[PDB]
Amino acid sequence: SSIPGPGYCMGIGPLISHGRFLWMGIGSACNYYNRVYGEFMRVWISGEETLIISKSSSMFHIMKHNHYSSRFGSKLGLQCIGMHEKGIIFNNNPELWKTTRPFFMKALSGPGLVRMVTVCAESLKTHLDRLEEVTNESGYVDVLTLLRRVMLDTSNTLFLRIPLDESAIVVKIQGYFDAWQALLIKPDIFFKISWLYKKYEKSVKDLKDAIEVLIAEKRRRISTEEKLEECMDFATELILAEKRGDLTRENVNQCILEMLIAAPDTMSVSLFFMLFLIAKHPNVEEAIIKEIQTVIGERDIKIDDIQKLKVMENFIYESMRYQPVVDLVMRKALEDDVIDGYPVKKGTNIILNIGRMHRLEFFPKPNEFTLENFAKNVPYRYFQPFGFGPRGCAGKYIAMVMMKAILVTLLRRFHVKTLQGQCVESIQKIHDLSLHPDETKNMLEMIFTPRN
Ligand code: HEM
Ligand SMILES: C[C@]12CCC(=O)C=C1CC[C@@H]1[C@@H]2CC[C@]2(C)C(=O)CC[C@@H]12
Repeated sequence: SSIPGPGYCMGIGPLISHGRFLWMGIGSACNYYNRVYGEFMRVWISGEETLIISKSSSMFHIMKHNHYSSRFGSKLGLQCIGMHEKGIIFNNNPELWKTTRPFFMKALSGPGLVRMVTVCAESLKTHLDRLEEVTNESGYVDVLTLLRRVMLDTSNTLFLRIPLDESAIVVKIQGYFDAWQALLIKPDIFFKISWLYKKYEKSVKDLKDAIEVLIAEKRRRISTEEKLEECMDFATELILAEKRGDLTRENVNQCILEMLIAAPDTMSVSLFFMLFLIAKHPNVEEAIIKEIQTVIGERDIKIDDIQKLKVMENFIYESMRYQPVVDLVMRKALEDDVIDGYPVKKGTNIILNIGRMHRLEFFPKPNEFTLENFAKNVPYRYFQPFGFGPRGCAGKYIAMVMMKAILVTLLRRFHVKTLQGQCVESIQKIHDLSLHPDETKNMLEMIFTPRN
């Protein structure tokens, strides 16, 4: 088969598509192009031919194989934010990615994943006793900020554990994400004219500088430590590899940065959407509270509990299915291949539109929010909210643990009301790199009223 998608009008086809991405935002552009042309189609971002694909088979093929274990984006943009061949998230150097990832993978599983369940709970508790920091005169909680703060505190105390300005760093993290999102697929042209990106350049510097203070402190503590054997966090593992020959300081410093931002960027917005769903679906809220009573009572949440929380698990999966945050995944072809029908040369970019695929493929009632969609054990080849394979989400296991931990410990204690008729559907969303609330609008607050 030849490849569907708009005409290559001898060099105008690329400019409209890229412009459309820049104009619409990556997510809505992908959805537009999949709705117009096929669920497997071609488009251009800068030069590079870039496939936008929603077919479950292609998704599976692509994520399954090692020769798609790269992403893509502006080299000038990635350099600007420090992800060019440095971290893991947008580190597209295969060998350098290959050696860095294992650090992330160790820290996000085994004993750290077990520690996480109580670290996550204790963090939320402490922030729920300080609700004055987040609540209005009219009782409106800034949930986004609350969640971002506990997610940061959580990440810090598990992976780095240096004291920090929670409030300031959360703002800086948002600044960094905005920049990352802004520059990821900007054309080279953009980067010449400098009163168009210094804005972003400074947001990056602010976060990078703030984190350099913390890693500096962390460096001192490691050098003057007695029991080096006993207390081995992520940041330390990295720093010790730098002290062997294995890693660059620059690379370490980005990995630490990338681990701290991860949860605040994605969990906060995911749980935000999950709370608006619980607010407007009392049928499900009871099922969850019932389950929590059966399973936990008023014992502290414990690792053994999380497997048992089956209803909440389905709620999480359906929330992510129905109203995602990470609705699309950027990959790159490292070797030539035939993919379903069509041929894909190496260097071809790929945007897997997993958000669309979860409304087209396996599910009984795809366009409404119901736990009926997860009544029958869903095969992992029809529902990848995290991705899988050699470059799937490194947080995928611990993320589910963390989301259960915070939902339990919040709902345990509080009923959650949304303002007005507001719901996930009526919230106005930006749909660019991720899918998140447009925070220049308002009515995004909630009300926490107790229980018993
Ligand atoms: C609701 C929460 C989350 C969702 C939905 C999510 C989703 C994803 C997805 C779809 C990817 C792309 C994987 C692929 O290309 O196949 C990804 C990558 C990644 N996620 Fe997450 N994630 C979440 C939370 C987290 C957390 C909490 C962490 C770390 C603490 C994390 C760390 C990462 C990293 C490091 C990668 C890059 C892996 C690589 O490129 O090698 N994620 N995530
Ligand atoms: C989950 C994630 C990482 C941790 C973080 O801090 C923020 C995000 C949101 C954007 C995700 C990204 C991982 C890679 C993703 C899936 C892509 O290939 C396109 C969008 C992007």
